Amino acid sequence: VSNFLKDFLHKDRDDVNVEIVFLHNISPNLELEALFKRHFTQVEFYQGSVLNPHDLARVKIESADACLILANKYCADPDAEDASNIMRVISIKNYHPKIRIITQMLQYHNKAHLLNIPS
Amino acid sequence: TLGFFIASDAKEVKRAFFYCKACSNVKKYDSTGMFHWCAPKEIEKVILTRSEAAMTVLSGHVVVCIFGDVSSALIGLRNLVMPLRASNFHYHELKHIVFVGSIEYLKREWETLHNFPKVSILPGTPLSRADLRAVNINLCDMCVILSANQNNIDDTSLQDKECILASLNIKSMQFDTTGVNIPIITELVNDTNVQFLDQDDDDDPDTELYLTQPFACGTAFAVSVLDSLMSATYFNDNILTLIRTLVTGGATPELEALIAEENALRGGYSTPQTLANRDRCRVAQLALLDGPFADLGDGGCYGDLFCKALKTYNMLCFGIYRLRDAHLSTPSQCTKRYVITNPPYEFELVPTDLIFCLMQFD
Amino acid sequence: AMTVLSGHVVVCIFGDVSSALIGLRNLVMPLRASNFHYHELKHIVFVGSIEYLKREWETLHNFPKVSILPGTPLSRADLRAVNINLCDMCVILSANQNNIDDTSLQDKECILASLNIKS
Ligand SMILES: [Ca+2]
Ligand SMILES: [Ca+2]
Ligand SMILES: [Mg+2]
Repeated sequence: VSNFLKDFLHKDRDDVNVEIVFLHNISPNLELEALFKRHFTQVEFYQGSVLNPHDLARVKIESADACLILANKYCADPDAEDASNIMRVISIKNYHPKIRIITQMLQYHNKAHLLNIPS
Repeated sequence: TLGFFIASDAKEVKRAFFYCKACSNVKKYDSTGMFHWCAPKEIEKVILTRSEAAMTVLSGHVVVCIFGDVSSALIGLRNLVMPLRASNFHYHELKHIVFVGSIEYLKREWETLHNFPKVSILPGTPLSRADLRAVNINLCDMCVILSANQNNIDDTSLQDKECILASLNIKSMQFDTTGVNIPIITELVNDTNVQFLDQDDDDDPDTELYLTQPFACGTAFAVSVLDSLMSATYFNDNILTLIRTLVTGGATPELEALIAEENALRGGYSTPQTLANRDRCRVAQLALLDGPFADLGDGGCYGDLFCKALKTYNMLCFGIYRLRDAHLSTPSQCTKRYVITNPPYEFELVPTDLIFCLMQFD
Repeated sequence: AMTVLSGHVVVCIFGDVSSALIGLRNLVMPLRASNFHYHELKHIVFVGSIEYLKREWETLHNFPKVSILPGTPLSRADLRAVNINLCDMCVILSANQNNIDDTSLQDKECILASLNIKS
């Protein structure tokens, strides 16, 4: 989140005004809460699961401009997290198909599975 | 005699006995005459490569996609193949079966399937779109997606990952039509994954499995719906035997004795009582647009069809495979059909409609 | 099925590649003592997995009347083939008597095989 908020809210862009909503099932520790207090007007957090469509309804995913899926690039099993992030794309496209999803894949064949999704 | 009925209640079927109005040497079948049977083949005789499967035209066939491995538990595919080889079908009326999956898992299982006529094997992957184009997946009568890895994965998030990905992969292919109309049945483990199988339905995690759309249209089937069979078997012990005749193609306990002894379906020589075994009925569907009762679909009554088909052809009728948008105002292109079981006598009959029925073997 | 065996000994074995060696020479050697005549010996047939018997056969391979049927003790067909009704003793052992950690079904195979012959 720190590296994301550095590259996203950088002053070298124009006067951006999008808000950043986060969605994670694990509750944040005290350092993440201090980071969200450092960005009190630009960043909101909401604890939930992206697979559960009630939590997608909570973050207003139907009116969001885009949805971003960060990956754990140092995971122990790359096919496992590629499977999990593919499941996240399936869930968001199951709720709202007309959204723009940006994601990260760790192999190329798991990227090839994403084009088979009907949305 | 005992009458097996279908009604909404138990005091309704109390009126089933409260009525007076007063007061030639070849082995074409098994040793019992219940299934078809052929010579025990070698596994190379049924393995096709992708070019060989591309050459053989397969229409009206069944494609069984399998996500197997060396380490996964055995599914027991004989219980899938055996109801599709029952002797109340003619040999031309059988459906070809092609298994698309890893050849290692099929090697572990083929010694039970190797006495059936029209079985093929393509050693590939269900997610590979090339192999599904080779087996002509647009022309199949059913595509069945199973997984043997339904018990050894400990993630509880992506147990049904492969089956959902394969379902959406077939749902997004295109031919020279789109692959959203291919009839797919996928088996699930966690019933909460049933929301990912369809796009246009309104998903909800608190709806039960029986009320969801892709279950009601008969495209999903989890084993959790068979939990009611324990109480069903206790209250009437003949129900489970009625099911196993209806479902496994008439598995009488003579074959249970045979598999207790030899654990192998053995062929037999044709006797006239063996041919008397073939008089089981067959469940089938009926198109309401060209047949002998095609005129009745002008908003008629379903019970008129019931009495007419039972008088003429001696064929029962469970219910209606009604289109999902056949009751809507605007004409859509959704070819998804849901299931109505035992409609009343005065039920209206849309012309574009399918009828669940039990057909005799003449 | 062709070889008629009467008054013989059928040794059913629930073995594997990984299970520990039973030491079947100590079972065969008292049945090959020289105070029996060669016609008074009892034929011995091992019904089990051929892998486990492959691990053990280099100690048994100098005895006269030993046979091996590579099958399963629970399979009723193999027990009918070795004429289990005519044997003088049927011995049910298991090499998996030390590596199972369930403490509920250690003797599952032996009890099932005993009831299978009993029915
Ligand atoms: Ca009811
Ligand atoms: Ca859905
Ligand atoms: Mg705000």
